[PDB]
Amino acid sequence: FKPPPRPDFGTSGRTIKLQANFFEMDIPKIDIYHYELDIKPEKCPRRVNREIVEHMVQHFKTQIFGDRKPVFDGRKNLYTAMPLPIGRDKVELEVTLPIFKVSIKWVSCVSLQALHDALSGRLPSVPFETIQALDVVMRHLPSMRYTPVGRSFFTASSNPLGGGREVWFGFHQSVRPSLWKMMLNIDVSATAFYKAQPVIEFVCEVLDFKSIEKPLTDSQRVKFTKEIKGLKVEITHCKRKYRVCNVTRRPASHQTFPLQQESGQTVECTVAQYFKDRHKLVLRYPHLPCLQVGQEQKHTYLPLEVCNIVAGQRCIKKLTDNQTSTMIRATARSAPDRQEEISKLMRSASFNTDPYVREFGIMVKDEMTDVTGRVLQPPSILYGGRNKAIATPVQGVWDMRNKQFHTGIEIKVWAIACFAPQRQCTEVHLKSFTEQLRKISRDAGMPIQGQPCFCKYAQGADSVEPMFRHLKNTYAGLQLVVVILPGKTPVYAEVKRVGDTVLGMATQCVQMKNVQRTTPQTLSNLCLKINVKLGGVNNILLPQGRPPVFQQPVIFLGANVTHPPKKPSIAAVVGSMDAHPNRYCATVRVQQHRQEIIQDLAAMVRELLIQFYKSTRFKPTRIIFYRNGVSEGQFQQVLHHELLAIREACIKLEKDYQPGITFIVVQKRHHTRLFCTDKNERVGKSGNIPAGTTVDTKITHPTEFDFYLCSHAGIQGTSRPSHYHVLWDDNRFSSDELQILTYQLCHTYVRCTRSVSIPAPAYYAHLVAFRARYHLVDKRDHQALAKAVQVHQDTLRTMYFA
RNA sequence: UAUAGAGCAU
Repeated sequence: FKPPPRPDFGTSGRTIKLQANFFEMDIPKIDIYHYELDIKPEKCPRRVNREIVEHMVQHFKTQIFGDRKPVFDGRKNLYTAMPLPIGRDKVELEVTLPIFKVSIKWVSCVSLQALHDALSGRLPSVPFETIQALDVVMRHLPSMRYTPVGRSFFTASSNPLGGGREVWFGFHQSVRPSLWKMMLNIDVSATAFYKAQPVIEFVCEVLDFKSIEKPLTDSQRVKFTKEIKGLKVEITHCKRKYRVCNVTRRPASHQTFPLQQESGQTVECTVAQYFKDRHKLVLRYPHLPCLQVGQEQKHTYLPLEVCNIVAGQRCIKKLTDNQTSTMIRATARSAPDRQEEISKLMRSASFNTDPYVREFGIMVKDEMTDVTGRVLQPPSILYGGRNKAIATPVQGVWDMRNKQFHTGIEIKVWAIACFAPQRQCTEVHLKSFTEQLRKISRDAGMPIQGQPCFCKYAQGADSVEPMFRHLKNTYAGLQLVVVILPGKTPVYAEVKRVGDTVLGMATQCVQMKNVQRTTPQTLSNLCLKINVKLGGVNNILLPQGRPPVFQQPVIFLGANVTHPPKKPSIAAVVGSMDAHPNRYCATVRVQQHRQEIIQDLAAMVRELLIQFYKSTRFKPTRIIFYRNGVSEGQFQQVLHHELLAIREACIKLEKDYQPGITFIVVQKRHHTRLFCTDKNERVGKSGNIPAGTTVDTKITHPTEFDFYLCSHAGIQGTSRPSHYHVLWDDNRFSSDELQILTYQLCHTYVRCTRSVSIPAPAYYAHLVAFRARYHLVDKRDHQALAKAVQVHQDTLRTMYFA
């Protein structure tokens, strides 16, 4: 269960000069002394812990600390570059700030030399405790100077998004090990916050009011409840922060709570009356509801006009479609621009003048690390038809002009369901849309032979299922049902649910805007999905020139767990069903809320292996498992439970079936940025690195098998190079063969003629989980939730998720 | 239609 070492360094590809947002750290050889803080009371905010620790350092600078500048991680860990005048014995002391008891005890020394030795690769594993200590040193001053959020820092600059939310600009910071060097990783980040403002103004923005002008309808009140629930408020009629648990149904003039009088008897008092008697405040908006704060037992109700949303709360609830576009537009930066913003950050951070960094004798190089990348050459894409045409990706893109599908599918009986009113979508429109899909159809090797046999408009999600039940029975061999949607509507969720999991009909929805104004590229892309949904093969990797792994039966898997913002989490595993590889079967499960480990993985892998054996007649000798987005924190847990589950599936099939397992974690959510050193290598308006750029040196793991591969062309903003970490490899891949293999798999994604940012199986796993969300639509029996996700027997064999 | 892109613990 220990990750394998790096087997070698790749040599394939054209060398390219690069810079990464990794800055070398010169670490002294000293020992760090580690002290544990016990602060009473506990579970104060990390900030107050810092202020408590802050004042303590000056008082006992005379007695305890002196001229040393200790660093504090909040919570309970304090570090010094110099041992404190404290015997191993504990010291209990008192800190008062506008009363806290604090006990200091030595815990350990951190040997920076041991880190030096582990970076040489000599030690088997880098000491995690030394890396933690360095991280606390580097972010001590930023933590005091800004509002920390995860490993990022933010501050006050308006960048509105509407609905009460703002986008804040900050930066990410983390210390990371590489070969022979510790690195500081710095990046610009931007996240959504709630604007600090009176709650009265919050309801306006959440409910679109011009101004506060009576009562809330059930509609308005339940919407405002979702927006504010969980957010923290501060009191103004007295500075006192509460958490909003709920928004009362009754208005402040009629909401009551039990109040104990001078005598022992308790009475019901309205919130409005109480604020008249106890605070001499006549509520200005008595018709608006209250906020229920604190424990349910106390009946703590706060009128809206007395609370502010507390400044600094990071928005985690999902953003509306418009807010998302405004944040994306406002945060996208071209690769060259991002490099400059990082350079500015390093200048203003001025780490080499941070007194805490200098206290510990640390220096940070101000230039980005130079790394040589290798641009891998892309695969050739083999198409079908009489030409047998071979596309060659250029800058991560190709097209399908003068080429047709490898295995095109005759569409002899299909038809159109229009859910947009015919004033919007007219009969002339449908045929004006159908006539051009025909041309792009037959051109592309998938010929829609004739007209749409049935063409009936309608509205209503209840209309969805009956219409479909009508069509499957009456039209023999009805292959495809095209559906037309008028903007966002729950009909979409019902169309997939019915077709995917009920009747088992190939479904293809098209926005109403795209039928009226037709693009050949949009039509062509529309055929990519249609053909696959009907069982076709759009194209295959050029058989020759595939990596040697294809000499023996191999199955490729992609695993993914998507979580809700308690709603259940969704696990998805897809598996290749041929040697191309192009066709994938899907398995999906619902599991506990927010659990990263795929609980039912063993049964899912077993199902996929059986399907592979039925489709090919071969038992895979090798299992290549692409696992999406598990942080390093959970490598050991995820690997332990999921690597054993994979083996369990093979042994459960056949006592002595033991194919080689390669376990690879795939990570887009990191802060590694790569920039071309030479301007001639920039691709596009965004100026990113070329598709195929691979880095496995200089900024990678000191001993383990990991590499960055930017398989895609950067279109908007700065590219995210995908990171791949081999946690297990029975098959002893060379660095070259695994990188090339991973790159070629990024060219087998059927939705577009472009190399995508992750391999098709990992991308399909994301789609299969994503589609299961719409399957779960309602209008919570866990046996019934597993039922709403299980797909029809007709569809499951085919890639319905495309 | 789709890739990419900011983020996604009283």
